[PDB]
Amino acid sequence: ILDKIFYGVLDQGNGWLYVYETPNQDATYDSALELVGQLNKVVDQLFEKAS
Amino acid sequence: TKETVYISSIALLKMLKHGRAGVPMEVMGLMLGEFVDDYTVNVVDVFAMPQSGTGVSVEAVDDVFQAKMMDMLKQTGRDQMVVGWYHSHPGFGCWLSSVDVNTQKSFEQLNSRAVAVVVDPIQSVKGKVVIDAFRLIDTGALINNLEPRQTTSNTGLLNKANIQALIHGLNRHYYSLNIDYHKTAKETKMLMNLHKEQWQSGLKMYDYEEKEESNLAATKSMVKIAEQYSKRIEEEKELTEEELKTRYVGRQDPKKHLSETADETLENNIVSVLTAGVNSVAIK
Amino acid sequence: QLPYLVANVVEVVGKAAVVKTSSRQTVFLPMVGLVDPDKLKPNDL
Amino acid sequence: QVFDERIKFANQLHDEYLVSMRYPEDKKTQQNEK
Amino acid sequence: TLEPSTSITLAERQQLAYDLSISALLGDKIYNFGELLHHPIMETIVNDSNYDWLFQLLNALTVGDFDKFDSLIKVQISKIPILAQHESFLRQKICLMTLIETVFVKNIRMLSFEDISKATHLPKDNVEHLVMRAISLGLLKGSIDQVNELVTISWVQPRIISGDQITKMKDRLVEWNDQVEKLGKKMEAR
Amino acid sequence: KDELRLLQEPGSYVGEVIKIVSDKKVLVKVQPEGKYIVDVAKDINVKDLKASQRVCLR
Amino acid sequence: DKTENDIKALQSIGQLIGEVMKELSEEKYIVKASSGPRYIVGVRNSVDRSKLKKGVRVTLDITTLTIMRILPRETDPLVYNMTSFEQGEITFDGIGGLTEQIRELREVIELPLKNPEIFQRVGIKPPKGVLLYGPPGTGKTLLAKAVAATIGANFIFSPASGIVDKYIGESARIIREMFAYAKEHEPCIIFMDEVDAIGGRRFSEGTSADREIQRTLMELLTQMDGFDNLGQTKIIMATNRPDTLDPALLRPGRLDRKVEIP
Amino acid sequence: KRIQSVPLVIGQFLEPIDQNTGIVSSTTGMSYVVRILSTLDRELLKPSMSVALHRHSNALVDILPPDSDSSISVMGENEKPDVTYADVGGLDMQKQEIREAVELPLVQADLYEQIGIDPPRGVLLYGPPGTGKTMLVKAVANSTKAAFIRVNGSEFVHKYLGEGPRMVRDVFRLARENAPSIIFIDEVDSIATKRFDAQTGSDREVQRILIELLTQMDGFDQSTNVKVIMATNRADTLDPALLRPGRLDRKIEFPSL
Amino acid sequence: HEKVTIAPLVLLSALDHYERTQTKENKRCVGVILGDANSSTIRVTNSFALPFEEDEKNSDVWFLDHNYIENMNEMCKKINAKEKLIGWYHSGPKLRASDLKINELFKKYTQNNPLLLIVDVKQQGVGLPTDAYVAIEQEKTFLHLPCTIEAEEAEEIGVEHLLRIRLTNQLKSLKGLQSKLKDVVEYLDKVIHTILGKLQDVFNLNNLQKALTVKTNDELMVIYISNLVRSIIAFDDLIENKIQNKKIQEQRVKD
Repeated sequence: ILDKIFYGVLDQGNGWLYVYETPNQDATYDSALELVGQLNKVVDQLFEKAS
Repeated sequence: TKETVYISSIALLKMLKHGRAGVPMEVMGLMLGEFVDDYTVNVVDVFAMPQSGTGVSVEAVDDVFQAKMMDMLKQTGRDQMVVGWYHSHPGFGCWLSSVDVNTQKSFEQLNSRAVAVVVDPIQSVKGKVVIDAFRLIDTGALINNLEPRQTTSNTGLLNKANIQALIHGLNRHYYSLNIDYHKTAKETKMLMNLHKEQWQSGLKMYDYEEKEESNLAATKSMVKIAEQYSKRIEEEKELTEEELKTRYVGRQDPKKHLSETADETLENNIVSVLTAGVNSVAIK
Repeated sequence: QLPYLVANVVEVVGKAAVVKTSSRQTVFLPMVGLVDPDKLKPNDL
Repeated sequence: QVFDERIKFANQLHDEYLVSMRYPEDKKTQQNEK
Repeated sequence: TLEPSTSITLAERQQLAYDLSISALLGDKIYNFGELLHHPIMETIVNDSNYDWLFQLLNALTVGDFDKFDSLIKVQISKIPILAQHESFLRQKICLMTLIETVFVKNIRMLSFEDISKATHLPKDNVEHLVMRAISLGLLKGSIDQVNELVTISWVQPRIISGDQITKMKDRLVEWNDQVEKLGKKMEAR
Repeated sequence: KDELRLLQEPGSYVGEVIKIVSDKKVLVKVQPEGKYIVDVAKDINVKDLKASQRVCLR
Repeated sequence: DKTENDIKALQSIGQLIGEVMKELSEEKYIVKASSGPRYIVGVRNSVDRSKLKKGVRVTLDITTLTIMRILPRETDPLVYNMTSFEQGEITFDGIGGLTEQIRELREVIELPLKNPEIFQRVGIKPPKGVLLYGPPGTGKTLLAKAVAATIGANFIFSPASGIVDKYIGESARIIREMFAYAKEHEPCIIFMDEVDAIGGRRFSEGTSADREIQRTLMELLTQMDGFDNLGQTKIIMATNRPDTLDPALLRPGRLDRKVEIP
Repeated sequence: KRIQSVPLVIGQFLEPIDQNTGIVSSTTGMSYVVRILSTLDRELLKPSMSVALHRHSNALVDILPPDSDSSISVMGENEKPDVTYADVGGLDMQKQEIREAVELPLVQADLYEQIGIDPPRGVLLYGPPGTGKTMLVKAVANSTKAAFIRVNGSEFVHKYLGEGPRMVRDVFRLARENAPSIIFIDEVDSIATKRFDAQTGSDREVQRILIELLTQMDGFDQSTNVKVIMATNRADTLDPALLRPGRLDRKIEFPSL
Repeated sequence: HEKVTIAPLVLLSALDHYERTQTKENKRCVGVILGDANSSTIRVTNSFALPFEEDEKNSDVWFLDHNYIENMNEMCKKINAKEKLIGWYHSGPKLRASDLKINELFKKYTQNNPLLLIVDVKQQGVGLPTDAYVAIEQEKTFLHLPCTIEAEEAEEIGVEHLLRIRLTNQLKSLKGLQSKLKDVVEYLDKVIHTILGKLQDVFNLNNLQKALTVKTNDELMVIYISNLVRSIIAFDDLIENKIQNKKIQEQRVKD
């Protein structure tokens, strides 16, 4: 499971098992990676060229 | 003086459709109406004419066919005097009709109000709807009734007038082309209810409901991938100039992805909020 | 049309005819009733 | 509930800004330029 | 109903009604035994001499007792189990039409196996197999739940019945007009 | 407004000026066609046109 | 009544004809008109994107520049320079005496064209080319028309004398269109003749006065080993001796079978 | 909608004049001044390329790719070959030499920058065809996900003059814009053979095919926009540019033992 | 069923013929449609009005001339050979013995089923002044067919020269619900079952909806993700104006 071969988790207390899907998430925060890069550079140029 | 033709919404669509078959092929039709000279001019209804071996010509007018139509056009009261003819030709810079030259001279003897209309585009219309007519002045435009008192006349400045090949004399004897369209009370409400920009009606409750929320099968499907498309469009152009100077030689690059992804997002939000906004009352 | 144009038929699919005129322009049109498949041949008017 | 508030938070800086562009531009365009 | 065509005497109308009676006994298609009552069939024939079979089975759907109808008939039609099997589908069918709006005004859809047990004269364990045969024959479309004992169907063949049915039908359309006065008037002010 | 003027373009080819005529009309050689004499514009001098001069012809 | 229908047929409007040079997109194709240079047109109606692709002959609209209908690809006449006939002609009586080689010929030709599962369970790839060589005029014509008669596929005769010329051109366009004809009609088999004239190995497989010879030898190899081969059509060549054929075509993958005509 | 719509024609761009103004050349033989697209200005406008125009109004539409498809000098191209990579054993001697000269410069080439050398622009093959040559190179393009173009020694051979060098330049023009491209050359000794005698008429192209083939290699600097793989069947000595490590790096000789 | 596509030129010319004849409310106008009925979508490429006389007080009084039909059909053969008679239209909201008996009269000259059209000259309510109706027997039963308005390329462009979102769909959707409220009321007083059988069938079409509550919040989740992109639209305008502001402060300096 730690090698990302079989996807699933067990139950030690009751001896049960659970269902675990492969994808853990979607692509959302990735779109913010481009916005944070422009606001940490261009914005610095906005104040310097104006002053 | 001259005559200002006033084609309504009914006559313009009929005279055009008759000449929309083929680029090289030429056809002809007959115009009917009741008016008086001294400006004003109307057209009631039109119908196409059969094509002879000469195509468009003066001998192509069938007096047998024309007499039978005027009897069949009397049932609805649209039968009137002959106000002219309309033809179909590919069009040129001057003398759009490749055959008719002096044929109007024989038309002026029958009716002095008769004109010859030629449709230049032949399904080339870009929305301007430019049609050409003709009237024989014969000897005139010197010490006589003054035509250019009405609208858009005395043209020919330098070498550029209309098509720019006609300049002053236009086709023959400076016929002083004047064309205007009008809409009556019935033509106003009918056209706006049929064709204005695009006709979505009759679906009005499903108009934007079926085209969007019910079309979600594949339209916006996988919105998470649709948002990924807006990411690649922005990341491409935003990467160009981060220094606010001249590097990659561009100007509107930051505004290219701005307007494209703005209308897409505006459509993504309106469709999504109206999914449950219709309120079909599902309950349980 | 009484001034007929000279043309050479390349192929007389079944009801469609392929003719190439002297203008170096080939057109695709279905066969009409005034012509016959044996009447359309090269070296013919 | 937080998502709907953060939509207007971004628009808060929009109305306090676009007005500030034309604010100086009056006296800029009124002066004679070479 | 055809006046000019099919002109027969009075004796042949009851003989044709006998064929109409035995036609609906072995199947539930095209409404039920009460469909021929609205048509001038049962009202045009006598109520005795075993011509009332179509009338007694209409009220037997709400009562839900086979012994009451079996006592008024003979051994000929009571020996075929198809008549007893396909009659239970129509008894629950009335309860199946209650899933939209009948009693509950909140349009809550729930079906308990104990309510249809006394109505269809069938035990609780055989309820799962009764609805299963309905989907196989194409009678009803939907899904069932054995764990929670819940049944949800799309539609069967909604009947021509009236009165309290059409009264509740208008109330559901009021909620459509209520949104015009609630949600509709708010969008007009925007 | 700039679109409507540029929507209909009659087209213009490229030609080379050959010689000038005392009639205020200049000879221009056309590569696909051949030498053809045109009329000079109002902002273009006919005397300033020399041999092998690239100009635009409508 | 037949006269009126013939008069109504004169009012119909025909269109032009062309061939797709390149596929730009699904709704836009780059074509070449027969009345002028290359054009780019659209689609009109009844357009099947599966049967219409780059190279498929189309009916071009003279007015709006659209594709009205769909037609098979034809450039050079395929019924004149190439001999095409329905099934075969010569029966198996004239090829008698070769039955030992005929049964082996049917297993490598007739069987894979009908039931490909024969070699699939064995694991061997079906042979593409089969060389029938012998004395001139002896067994070349008989064995050619007998294969198409017993199998039922059409008889395609493409002599090698109609490719290599001293005239400029006439190299690739014949093999490409021959591959296109066998692609449209699956039940077909291609036959050739006089391969010894278009062959020879030179030395380094270069070209000295070989301009039409080498372009033909290399193109025949790229058709079978390319991305698209003929699975329903087998290539047959007829010559005197295999020594007159390019060793590049003699390698496995192109010519897997050699049958000698005694 | 008025710029493109249904009607479209083929043209060749020549020189611009002003913004949204340029001089082009159509296929009819008559040049006209069209309206350059508002998107194309300078950096996006190529000096000479085949483009798309309007039938009547004559306005610029789109930039067409340098398609090499024609009726003369046709060079075959395979799209997504179905041959499985490493489907034939005994290639460990060759397969080890292929990865470093193919897989590394097309994928791991950033490692060559850490070394300080340019990646190999090609590799030579020596041996009888059919073994690790024909079907093998088609399977290598699968792992690299590159366009596989077939340019042989006996191809583009015709009696016409001038199309030989013209077609080779158009292929490199397309292979320069598209990085994932591979060009395999079978029987290179056909092209490598030079002129030892005067052929008088109709053969001028023996030397002409070496001009453009060596211009894309020795003409410019060392960079790989395409994989040029040559294969030698049997040759004694042919080395116009071929031997020495000027551009080509590895020479693969198929063991005969 | 089938479909019907009527060009706007047919309906525009059909209304003016009602005015040309000066027909009052006591009479109605009848005309013939021309087109191609062979396909599944019936299209009307031509029409002409007929001098139809009728008495409103007597359903047995009607006047239909068949001689004008034979002559007009022969005249159209020299105009367009692809145009044939696919049926006949008529005016007025009411369907009476005059319009039902003449349906078989045009059937003699019409190969396929004549297409019936009720033309509203006053254009009362919603859209579609003319509805598509087909004749079928089980008593005459007229079934409604979908009526779409579609024209040619130059036809739609030519009309635009003559005349040269969210709230729109909501206001049009509420009018449909109000028309249904009056639909059940007007039908209830008429009986005191066939239409109600189809209505009660489509009414049923949170046991299974317990997991269907999340899908409402899933779309609202993307809306905020879209608003994040929508905010970026104005975040560049926030940067775009400072691109000017740096040049704005360099103006007074040069003056």
